[PDB]
Amino acid sequence: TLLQLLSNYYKAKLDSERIYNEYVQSQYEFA
Amino acid sequence: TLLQLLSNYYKAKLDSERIYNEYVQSQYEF
Amino acid sequence: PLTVYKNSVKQQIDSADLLVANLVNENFVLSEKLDTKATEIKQLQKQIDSLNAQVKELKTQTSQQAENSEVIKDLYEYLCNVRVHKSYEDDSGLWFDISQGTHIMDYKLGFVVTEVIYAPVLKQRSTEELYSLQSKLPEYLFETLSFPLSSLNQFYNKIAKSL
Amino acid sequence: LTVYKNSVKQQIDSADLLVANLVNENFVLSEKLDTKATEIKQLQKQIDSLNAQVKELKTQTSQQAENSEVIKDLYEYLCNVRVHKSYEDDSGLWFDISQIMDYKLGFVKGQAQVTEVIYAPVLKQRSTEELYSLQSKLPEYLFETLSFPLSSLNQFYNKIAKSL
Amino acid sequence: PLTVYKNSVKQQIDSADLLVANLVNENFVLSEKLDTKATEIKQLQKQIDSLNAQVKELKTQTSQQAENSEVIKDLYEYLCNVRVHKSYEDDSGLWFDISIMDYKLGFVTEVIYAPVLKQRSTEELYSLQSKLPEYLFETLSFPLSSLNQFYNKIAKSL
Amino acid sequence: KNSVKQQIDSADLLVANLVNENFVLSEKLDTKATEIKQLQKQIDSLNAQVKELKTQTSQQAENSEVIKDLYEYLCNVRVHKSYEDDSGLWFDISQGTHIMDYKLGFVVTEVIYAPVLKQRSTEELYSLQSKLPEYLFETLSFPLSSLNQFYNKIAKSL
Repeated sequence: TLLQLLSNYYKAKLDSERIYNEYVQSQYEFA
Repeated sequence: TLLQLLSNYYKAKLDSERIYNEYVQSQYEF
Repeated sequence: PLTVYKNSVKQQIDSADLLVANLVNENFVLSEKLDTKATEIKQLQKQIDSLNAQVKELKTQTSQQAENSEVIKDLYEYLCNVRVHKSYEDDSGLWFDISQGTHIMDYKLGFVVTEVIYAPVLKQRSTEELYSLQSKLPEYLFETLSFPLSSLNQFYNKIAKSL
Repeated sequence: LTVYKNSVKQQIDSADLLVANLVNENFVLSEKLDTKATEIKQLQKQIDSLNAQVKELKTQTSQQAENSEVIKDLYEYLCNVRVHKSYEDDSGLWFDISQIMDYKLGFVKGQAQVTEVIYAPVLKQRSTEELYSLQSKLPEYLFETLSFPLSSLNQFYNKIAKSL
Repeated sequence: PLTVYKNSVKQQIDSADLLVANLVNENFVLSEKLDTKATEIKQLQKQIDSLNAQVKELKTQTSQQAENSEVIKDLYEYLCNVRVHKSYEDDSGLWFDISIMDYKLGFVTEVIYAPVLKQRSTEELYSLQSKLPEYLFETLSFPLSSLNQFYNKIAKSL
Repeated sequence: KNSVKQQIDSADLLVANLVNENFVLSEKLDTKATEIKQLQKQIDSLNAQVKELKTQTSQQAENSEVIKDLYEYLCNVRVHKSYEDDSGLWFDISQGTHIMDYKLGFVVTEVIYAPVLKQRSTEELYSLQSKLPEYLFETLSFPLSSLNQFYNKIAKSL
């Protein structure tokens, strides 16, 4: 499923966002 | 088509993510 | 936290590897499919060119045949003083209008063993002619009649002689 | 998290170029495939159109020909005369005739702008017994080649019919 | 500024909905492409079963006819003291070996009889010359009508 | 903010459901396009086999006709049918030269000869009584060994 493979890319993008959110909150805490 | 549609949909979801990340950037700048 | 990061780099590395693979595959197969389509289009053009020649030659021969049809008619008129206008087939029997004489008596003939039918056609005439005609023509040529085919040519002659 | 973010940024840049370009290569094929389908269908419509044309011309010609024969058959029954063929050797066209005495007629064009018909009689296939049957019914002169203005033609025809 | 952002998220959300709508059409089209196959599958199944019966029935009728043929042959041979070994068709004419005096008969209507003694014990070959005439021991030719007549002559002498 | 979030949310939701449906439909459909092929291959096999199964049964049956047709030209005797009424099988027969119909039954072994004249022109029935011993017409019974002998007797008289 090309769409399925494509879905994987979307999932990866989503994870990156989650990581950014993590560092974001941590950065805020540090501030 | 399908491909194009999917891309546009994901790209849009990305723009929102970028905006969100920025909202925080402004805060950091504050 | 370093937990989630590791999971990302790993999803980005597996996702960026699955695409290039599947994508490459689709591209290969896609390319393969395209050449055949091009070949098909090329094959398709030829047929058209053949149909064009054929059509043109069919159009000239039909016209040429018609020319002979008109040419044949013009002869008969100069040589037999008789022209056949048309032909219908109303169920039972075919019919032909006719104009015979020297620059003239219109009529029709029907065919239904065989047998024939002669009917005068004066739908339109200048009375002056209609009397010019009655003086040249035996009274029976103004009424419907019926004879066997064998007698036809004989008929024909009778009318020519009187005109 | 400073260095890690930077590392992530470079990787994202590399992948986007690799997958985007591949995608562009792919979309190009998608747009193109549709175009290919579009031209082929149009080509197909033309072929079907051209086929009808050929079929319809074949019926109208086979239909009109039927009339050619019917009429020929009429004239034979009504005028005791049939026109076999037609040639155009340079100057003049010719028709074979069967009215039984076979002969040919030729047409003169140009000059005083009036048509002249030349009569020659052809007994390509004959049996002497007939050839004398015929000489008894027919003035001697008809057999020899002759030449008259078109006006006189019908007159000719009649003379031959009367004798036969 | 927050003005333009809002406009983006909204344009990104619009096209996405359109994409979903486009996606639905594909599914609505699939379910048909698949049900129309589940009928062609059925026709094939019906046809296959039909073709199977045909093969099975032909196998029984052939195995049944063969048996009958064999039986008939046996019966004849027995109550006929005459057996037909084989059959060849070399170009023109077919031939059958027959069987005691072995011989062959050819058919081209008309017939042909030839003695077959490829192998024999002279003692028999003279036993046989005493019971039968010299002419049989030579090739001959008669119309079919005469055949049964022939047969009888050979039986009577043996 | 809550709207834009419920909107895009629902969008992604439908997407995933739609994508999943596509992954599943496309497999459930490709696995049918293979079963269609197997059925097609089998059919073609059954067609060959059937066609090749019609000639062997027919030629064989036809071949028997050839054998039947031979026997008729050579023995002046034709076997019409065969039944098996419980105990014993039976065969109609017609023997003679351009004729006496009868039946033979088989029940150690033993035989039964009955003469069938269900239908006849009396003129023949007397033509026959002059050629034939009176006894053959009445039902009889002999051991198999005697059969061929029987056969001969009737041929000689006809």
